[PDB]
Amino acid sequence: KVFGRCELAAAMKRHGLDNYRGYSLGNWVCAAKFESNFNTQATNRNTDGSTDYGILQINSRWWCNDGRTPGSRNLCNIPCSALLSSDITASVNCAKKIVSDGNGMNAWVAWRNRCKGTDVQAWIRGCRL
Ligand SMILES: [Cl-]
Ligand SMILES: [Cl-]
Ligand SMILES: [Cl-]
Ligand SMILES: [Cl-]
Ligand code: NA
Ligand code: NA
Ligand code: NA
Ligand code: NA
Ligand code: NA
Ligand code: NA
Ligand code: NA
Ligand code: NA
Repeated sequence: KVFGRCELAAAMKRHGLDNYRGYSLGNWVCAAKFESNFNTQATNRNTDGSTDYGILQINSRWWCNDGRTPGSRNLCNIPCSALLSSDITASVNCAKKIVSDGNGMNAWVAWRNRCKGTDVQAWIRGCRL
């Protein structure tokens, strides 16, 4: 599923991401924008052999099982395929664990490089939430 901007913001809010660990909703929408362009089916292979899945491009190195990432963990206790669903529940729940891991949203390199310190509220501007 490719979400609309305001559509995703609403779903993320419904699932408790809005201000989770102090990160406003706009931060989450911005991260999703640059990670996946709002496409739940987005996948990308990493140089180390791990793969990133879903709207927030969650990495199989630590967070999910895909059966093809040697030496990895599955800390969210989910198949990485679950992160590609039209229903964002598994992505959100796993993202809450990742953002709690100590580096906050810096876990998402793209958030650090493209969202951090910017006017992230623009991402939820106009949305009925
Ligand atoms: Cl957009
Ligand atoms: Cl915001
Ligand atoms: Cl594996
Ligand atoms: Cl933080
Ligand atoms: Na689509
Ligand atoms: Na914070
Ligand atoms: Na993609
Ligand atoms: Na894909
Ligand atoms: Na992989
Ligand atoms: Na994801
Ligand atoms: Na997803
Ligand atoms: Na695994």
